[PDB]
Amino acid sequence: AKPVPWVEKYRPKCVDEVAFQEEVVAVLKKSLEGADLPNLLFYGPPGTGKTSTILAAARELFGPELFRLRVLELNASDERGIQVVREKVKNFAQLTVSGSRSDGKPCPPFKIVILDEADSMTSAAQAALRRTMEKESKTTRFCLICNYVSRIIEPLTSRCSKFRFKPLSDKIQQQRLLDIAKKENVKISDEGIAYLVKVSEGDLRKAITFLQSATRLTGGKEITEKVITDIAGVIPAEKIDGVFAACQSGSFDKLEAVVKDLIDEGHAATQLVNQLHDVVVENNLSDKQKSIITEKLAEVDKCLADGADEHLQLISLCATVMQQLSQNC
Amino acid sequence: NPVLRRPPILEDYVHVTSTEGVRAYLVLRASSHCLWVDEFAPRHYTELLSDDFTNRCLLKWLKLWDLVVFGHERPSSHEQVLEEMLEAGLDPSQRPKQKVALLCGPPGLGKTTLAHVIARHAGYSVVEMNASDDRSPEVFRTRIEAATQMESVLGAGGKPNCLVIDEIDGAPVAAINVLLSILNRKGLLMRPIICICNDQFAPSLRQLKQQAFLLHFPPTLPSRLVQRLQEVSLRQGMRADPGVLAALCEKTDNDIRACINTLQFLYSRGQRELSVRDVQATRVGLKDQRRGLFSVWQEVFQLPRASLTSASQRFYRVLHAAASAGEHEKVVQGLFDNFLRLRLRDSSLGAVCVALDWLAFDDLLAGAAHHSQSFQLLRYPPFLPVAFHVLFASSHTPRITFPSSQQEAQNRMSQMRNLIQTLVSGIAPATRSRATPQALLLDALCLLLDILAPKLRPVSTQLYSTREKQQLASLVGTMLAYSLTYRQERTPDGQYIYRLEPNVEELCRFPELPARKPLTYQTKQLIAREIEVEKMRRAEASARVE
Amino acid sequence: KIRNLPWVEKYRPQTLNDLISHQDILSTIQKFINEDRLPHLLLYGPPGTGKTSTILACAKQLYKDKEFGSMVLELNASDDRGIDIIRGPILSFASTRTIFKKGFKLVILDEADAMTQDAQNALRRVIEKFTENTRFCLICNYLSKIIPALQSRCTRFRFGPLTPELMVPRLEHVVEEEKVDISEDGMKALVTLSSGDMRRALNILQSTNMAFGKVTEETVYTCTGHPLKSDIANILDWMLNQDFTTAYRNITELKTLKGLALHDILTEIHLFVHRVDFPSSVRIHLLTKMADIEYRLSVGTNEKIQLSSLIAAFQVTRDLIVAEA
Amino acid sequence: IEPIQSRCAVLRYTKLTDAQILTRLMNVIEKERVPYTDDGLEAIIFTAQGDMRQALNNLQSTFSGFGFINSENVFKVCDEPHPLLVKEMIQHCVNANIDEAYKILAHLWHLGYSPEDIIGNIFRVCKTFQMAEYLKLEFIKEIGYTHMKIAEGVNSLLQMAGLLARLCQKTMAP
Amino acid sequence: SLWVDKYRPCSLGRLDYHKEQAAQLRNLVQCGDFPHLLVYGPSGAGKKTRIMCILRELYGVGVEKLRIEHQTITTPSKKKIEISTIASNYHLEVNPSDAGNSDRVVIQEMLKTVAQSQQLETNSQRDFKVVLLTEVDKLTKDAQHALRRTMEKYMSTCRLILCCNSTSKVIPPIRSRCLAVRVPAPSIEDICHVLSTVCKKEGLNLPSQLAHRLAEKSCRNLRKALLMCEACRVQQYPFTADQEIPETDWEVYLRETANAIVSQQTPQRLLEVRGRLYELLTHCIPPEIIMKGLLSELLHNCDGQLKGEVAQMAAYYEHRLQLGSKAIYHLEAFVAKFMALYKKFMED
DNA sequence: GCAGACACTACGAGTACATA
Ligand SMILES: Nc1ncnc2c1ncn2[C@@H]1O[C@H](COP(=O)(O)OP(=O)(O)OP(O)(O)=S)[C@@H](O)[C@H]1O
Ligand SMILES: Nc1ncnc2c1ncn2[C@@H]1O[C@H](COP(=O)(O)OP(=O)(O)OP(O)(O)=S)[C@@H](O)[C@H]1O
Ligand SMILES: Nc1ncnc2c1ncn2[C@@H]1O[C@H](COP(=O)(O)OP(=O)(O)OP(O)(O)=S)[C@@H](O)[C@H]1O
Ligand SMILES: Nc1ncnc2c1ncn2[C@@H]1O[C@H](COP(=O)(O)OP(=O)(O)O)[C@@H](O)[C@H]1O
Ligand SMILES: [Mg+2]
Ligand SMILES: [Mg+2]
Ligand SMILES: [Mg+2]
Repeated sequence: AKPVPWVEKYRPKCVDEVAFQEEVVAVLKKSLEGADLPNLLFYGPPGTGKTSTILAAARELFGPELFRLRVLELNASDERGIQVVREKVKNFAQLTVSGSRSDGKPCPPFKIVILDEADSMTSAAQAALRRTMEKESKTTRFCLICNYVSRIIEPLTSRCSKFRFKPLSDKIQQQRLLDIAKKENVKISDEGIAYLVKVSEGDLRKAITFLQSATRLTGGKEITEKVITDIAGVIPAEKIDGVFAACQSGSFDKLEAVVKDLIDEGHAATQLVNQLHDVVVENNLSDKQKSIITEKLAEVDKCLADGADEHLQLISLCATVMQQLSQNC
Repeated sequence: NPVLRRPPILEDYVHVTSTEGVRAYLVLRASSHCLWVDEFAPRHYTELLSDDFTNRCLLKWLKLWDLVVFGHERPSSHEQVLEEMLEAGLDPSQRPKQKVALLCGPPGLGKTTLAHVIARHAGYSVVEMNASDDRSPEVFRTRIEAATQMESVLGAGGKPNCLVIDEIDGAPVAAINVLLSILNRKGLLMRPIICICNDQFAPSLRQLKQQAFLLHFPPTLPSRLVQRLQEVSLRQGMRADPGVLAALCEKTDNDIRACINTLQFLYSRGQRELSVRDVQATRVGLKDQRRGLFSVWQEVFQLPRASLTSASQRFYRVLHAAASAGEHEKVVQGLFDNFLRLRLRDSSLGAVCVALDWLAFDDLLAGAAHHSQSFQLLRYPPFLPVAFHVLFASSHTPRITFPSSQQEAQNRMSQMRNLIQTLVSGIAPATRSRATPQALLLDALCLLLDILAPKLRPVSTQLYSTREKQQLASLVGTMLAYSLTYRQERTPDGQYIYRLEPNVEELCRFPELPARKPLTYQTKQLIAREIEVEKMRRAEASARVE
Repeated sequence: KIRNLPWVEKYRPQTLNDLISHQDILSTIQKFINEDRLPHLLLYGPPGTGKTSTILACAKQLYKDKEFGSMVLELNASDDRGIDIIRGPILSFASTRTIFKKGFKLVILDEADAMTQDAQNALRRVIEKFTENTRFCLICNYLSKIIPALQSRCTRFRFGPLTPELMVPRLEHVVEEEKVDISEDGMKALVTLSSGDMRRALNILQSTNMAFGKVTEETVYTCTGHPLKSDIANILDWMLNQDFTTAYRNITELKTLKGLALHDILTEIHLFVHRVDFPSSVRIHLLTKMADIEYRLSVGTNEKIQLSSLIAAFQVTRDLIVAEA
Repeated sequence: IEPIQSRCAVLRYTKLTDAQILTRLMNVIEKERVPYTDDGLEAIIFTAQGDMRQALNNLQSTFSGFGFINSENVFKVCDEPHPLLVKEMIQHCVNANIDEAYKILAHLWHLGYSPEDIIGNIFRVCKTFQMAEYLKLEFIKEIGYTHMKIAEGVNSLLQMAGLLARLCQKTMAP
Repeated sequence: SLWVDKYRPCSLGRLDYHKEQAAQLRNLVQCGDFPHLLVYGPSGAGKKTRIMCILRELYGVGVEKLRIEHQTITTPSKKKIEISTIASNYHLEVNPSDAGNSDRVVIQEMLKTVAQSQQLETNSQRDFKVVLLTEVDKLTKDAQHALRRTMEKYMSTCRLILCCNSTSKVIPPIRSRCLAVRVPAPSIEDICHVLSTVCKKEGLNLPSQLAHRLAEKSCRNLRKALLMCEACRVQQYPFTADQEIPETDWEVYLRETANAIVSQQTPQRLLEVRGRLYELLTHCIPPEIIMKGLLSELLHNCDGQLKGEVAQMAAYYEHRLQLGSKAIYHLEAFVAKFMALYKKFMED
């Protein structure tokens, strides 16, 4: 009886437990009924449930005894070169479809090849999947899982039926989090769950991780908004007001002081970019100032995505918004 | 005007409103059996077409072997070193100190012809070893040991064997090591060896250059080559002006074989008088020259002297020459290491900034082509030397040196990484986990060296105080915690010095910084002796506990 | 009998008459077959246009089922096609006779752009010397990845994108064979979202028929997740006609309600920009900014900030367009 | 290599002209009794681009598919050469005419050419274009910057339009 | 041992600062179903100390019995690459950035063999093992993409604690799979309290002025503050208030490099500064820290209307340095751009 | 009948380069 984290304890074991992805859930339930399953391409933001949906669909199609004979999962944690596609994928695709479910449930007459994280697969290795998917489509199906669909070549995009996984809405995510908190015998306030579904930004794995960590930190009493705010790394609004006051002052020394205070406090630069953008798009600045401040925010977010230094990007963004705030003064 | 104040009547429109609230409307809707190079090939010494200094130097070098080969006492700048090598005497085993004559130069000059003619002139028998042989080190050793370590079958009156090794630049490094092993074996070498290469700066011939009689071939004199081509055309019954032959000589880049082959194709027997336009045509006689690095750097950094004055012709010439040079990374390193030492007229540093932008563009192209396996991004970095030519064109005479900063930086970085990995390997794993090597280098190295050097007076241990002994014990403990110790070093000046066994001073210290007071010899010797007796008493304490 | 197949493979043009678009090219290849003067073919074009199906129908028309295994040597990117394969199996297939029935043989090199340049240079004299014995068909999506020697040795046919007027009867055939209830706007949505791709037309048709049971405009744009053109017109109107805050609120509410992605919004706004009679400098600025925003979405970025930058790129040019007058 | 080229008489062949291909095409036509017109043979020459193999292949394809050689039968199976429109696209990009350049780009896009082929033809035209040297260098740098994005995975009509807009800006930013 | 290692706390109840976070981390790992952890913050804040305190809370005192394990990993190019791991009977510490660009092979092969095997003893040890990945911000994106499925498949028998400085270099698939634990730098009062308790445990007296100057000069790095305090006690045993503090050599070398930049704006001075930057890069100083030190020194010599453009140029060229592979090109480009801007500002 | 020698192919290892 070992404890398990809630992202694996409450993983969807069937298609009916998958939330908010209604079109692909309807397609997979029709494939459970016996319809013709095509080749699938799942893409979207992280934590939306691309892996759990296809794993639940495969374990409902084949069951426990035929999951090892009909499902081949290849991801970025194992080597996927051109020779792995030429040998391991192609010889699996040429195997016979045999074996029946012992519980009396119907079994589809194909295998499923799950190529999770197809962004990391090279363009040469993706080119060898084309006639493998076309010729062996009578006996196997291919599901490509990725986050950026531009990192998969256009023949494989055309060969697969694309399904985009949307970020989960606040109603569905709040309902799932309240169901998980109900099944775990913990209590969370309405403001706490509202701030949780605002913080998680459609990432249900992040929401479940934050809920489990707030349950462990709280210990079993009421989960308020303060524990959620402290556990999410949300920068307080006084720091944002001090940043904008240092920008309105027009001095670079106070700008360096507030940037060094935010860096030394360990606040992530992506969270600061999000909060500065939220203040900027919801104030009484002019349209031109808001325009170039938001464009600088997009440039800073792009540079942070490429692993640039947080201090230099934040001081460049602060210099730009300081110039914009002191230009009209 | 794309913007209409009034809305359109028939076409579809999309409204545009500014911040002040005024609407704007946009529209939504055996003469015939042999080659001429073989027919006119030189068979005597008097008809050679090379530089006379190189022929005389090779003949004098081969005549220095007559003491040990023929058993007769009597045989019958770059020039100053070769004249000194011919008059520096002989080794005590009555042989020249340079036992290999190395011939280098561009093709079509007559290096093989000079080697064979000079070998047959001095009474030797030419043993030819070329690139069509196996060139494996076992076959290389067997061939050289057959050619050089035995006498002749004919006995008295038999010709000695002079080993001529053509195309030594393409030989593997192990074959050169075999050649150097049979060169410096003290199985003693008694016969001369001649090596011919096209590129003296090959990586496999680095140790061969320091031991050989280096004879660099200059390009052939155009007057002598024009006279020889005139004699060849007169022998074949063909008429040609000196001007058209000089045009052919400057077209073929002073290549004897290419000029004679071009004349053999162009003459035939349909016509006799060769025309200037046939040589000036690019259909016959033009070959792709492999340009050197320094010629490319000169062509880039210096404008041609005064048609050819158009900028597009210089653009295409610089692009094609930099493409035809090869070794693109060396060209980029030379451009990076030579463009700041010029007499730059751009005092605003904009040309330097856009040249560095071009260098970063080349670096990003190399990274993207080596990341996404998309090597069609490598057709753009050929335009980096022509960008440097456009930006830094001058009529002066720049001094171009070889690029060495990036390779020395990489070598020093590898040495410092090896020194860091040697330093962290001695630390205990309990204290290795508490800090990364990067944080230990940035934070805990210079301050650690400030800890390890206290203000210690040159006084013996029996006259120390309680605080001095406690500080010394703490110093020895902190030195033993990081597995550091002092050992003696031998100096050519005759004094002994103590130094750290991992030399972590060069990890910390910098050249332009002010000097700090170091620890003396007596204090460092006392510290080393205290470390040794602390190790002894630590072993004794470990024996006492267990 | 019924088979569990995707509709891109269940409905494949096994004969040359079942293909829809390239009538001149297919007529010329049919007259090549009927006269027995088939040359070395080079079929190139965008994906999903019918290059593999054409040569498979030609191979089934030329050769019978009792001689197909010894007459056609089909190699693709899933097989090893190195220079030892060109010197080995391909050269031995090209240089030998047949076994059962006398005739010319066929070597189909599908996805020939993925071959190395050494193999393509070794392929030249195999094609040229054995023209009377065998024929070579090269299929690629990129003509720049095939060397000009092989482009000279093979006559080239461009299998261009399928026009939406010609994709309608094949989609209607698939619909009447699969018993699909589809309206007119569903067909228009299929042929609009396909963009000259028959594969993804059948993929969107099958996914929409399984997801909803009927194929209309709303079901296609819901299953695919593509924004409606009215949504793009509303986004352009909000971006060009009001201030930053109200446009941000309206576009954010539309993206939250409809579940839109910024890539397709950027694509449709880019298509809308060239239709709007912008000034030249405004058009250049909008194209550069939209290309920058499209490039920024290929990494781990925040889509809300890029949406704000998309609004910003038009909020900058509002005053320039109005002051142009 | 240079030592092999020194050992041989290096002969350099140039591209065949229109009349030189036309004489051999007339010989093949008179051997094969092919009916033809003058503009059809001019279209065959235009599609040949100095290649006799492509001229013979296009002539045989047009004769087998249609039985007559006029311009419409040649251009129904063969195609116009790619850089002959990329040249005026680059010419419109030099004069900062973004509308005509996008018209040529969209015409090349609707014919099914991949962005890699289009940017390869763009670089091929810009390598030997007749303009300023510094403008050509920054054009080539912008082409390489866009080609890195195309090879990275993002390759749409918006990226090519942004490349054309950047090439038009490089003129207006001295 | 030095003062950085002699008085490091062992458990979560003995931490001098972030005591509320210490109690929260104690309550987090009590049940055993805690998720993967992302301990992030500035360097010297105390992240590794809290990670070892979490390991002390989970297992017994046997996590302090560390040993060096040498692993030989085979590249796809069949080149043997040597890496070193610190391991105990309960956990493992891996730094995959020591293998360089082949860290993806380390993640795919070394971590998967650890995760695929359960523990030998299940009574003295717990039901799961902990893998410490240090400096995951220095990992390439390929290694982070290889990391993500191992973090989900074997998270009931193997837990991961990832340590980094900036979470911007961590990809959002990895950041979605783990709980982010923020460890801020200690304040001036916290560093003064730590240094005062260290000096009281050493039998010494530390003034408040000297402790405040040591806290201010360390830039809120407690490791560097403790090293500077021990260096000040080897240099001078009476702790004076105005006692000089020793400095690191690369920092003053960076300051003299920036002074050489602002002294003259010529291509010859640019060549000399390139030589100085080569000397900085050969000593294994990271180029982003070189950019940060340059911007920290160049903005002291700039006027008030020039600092924003220099900061934006420094950020732009540091981003281009992160995109590129040769740091000296982008460093010399930033220095040349600053020289051009400074000459234009001085001449006008 | 069993030990030594001969060449045989498969396999391990090192290196270059990939554009127009
Ligand atoms: N739609 C969903 N319904 C129910 N649980 C979900 C859903 N999405 C995520 N979860 C939970 O979060 C965990 C993560 O789901 P995943 O399938 O790994 O998401 P993902 O799409 O794979 O993210 P990436 O792109 O692989 S990083 C699951 O194991 C569930 O516990
Ligand atoms: N004086 C001469 N008159 C006419 N032909 C000559 C004369 N000297 C040499 N040649 C010919 O020019 C060529 C010289 O090339 P070789 O000496 O054989 O080789 P090489 O000059 O060392 O150049 P490489 O590097 O081997 S290509 C040969 O074909 C000779 O026959
Ligand atoms: N012209 C067409 N007529 C009818 N169906 C077509 C046509 N083109 C494609 N299809 C359908 O799309 C499927 C795939 O067509 P393919 O021949 O594989 O396209 P393709 O031209 O080979 O694309 P690539 O380059 O190989 S990815 C076929 O099985 C048909 O169902
Ligand atoms: N609570 C604490 N009390 C006393 N000293 C501490 C405390 N936390 C950290 N330190 C000291 O500060 C230094 C921080 O280094 P480390 O723990 O490796 O954190 P990081 O990984 O952030 O550098 C350690 O050497 C440790 O001795
Ligand atoms: Mg996944
Ligand atoms: Mg020779
Ligand atoms: Mg195909």
